[PDB]
Amino acid sequence: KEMLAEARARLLNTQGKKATRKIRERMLEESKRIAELQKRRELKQAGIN
RNA sequence: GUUCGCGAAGUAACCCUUCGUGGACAUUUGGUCAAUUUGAAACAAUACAGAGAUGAUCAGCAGUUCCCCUGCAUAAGGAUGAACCGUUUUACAAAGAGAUUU
Ligand SMILES: [K+]
Ligand SMILES: [K+]
Ligand SMILES: [K+]
Repeated sequence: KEMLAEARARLLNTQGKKATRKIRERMLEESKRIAELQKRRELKQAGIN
């Protein structure tokens, strides 16, 4: 059963380290983007452009 | 300033001496640039993380780029120097059938 689980995991992978890091980096860049807009919106609502 | 010529004063008169006066000689430097904050050097420092093809550890050599750095360099080195990894819709037609409408 563990052999099958490990086989399914290794059979799934298709991208190397650089592409995988680019995926996580794009997700982090998006979360940073939304945090930036949240702070900017709070400031704007307070009349601070 | 010098020198050539002329007026004059001084001297008995020259030499010489002074005041005046004409000519000759010599003739336009330098800045793309002002002297600390506001016309632009960078490293470093603090933190986190710890290198592609892999199950794992790695040698690499390239290509593309409106990224270059070190080097005298057309050599070599810089993680295979780095970035590369995402997003993807129409030259759109033909034949036929069963339902919709006057
Ligand atoms: K490492
Ligand atoms: K390598
Ligand atoms: K190399």
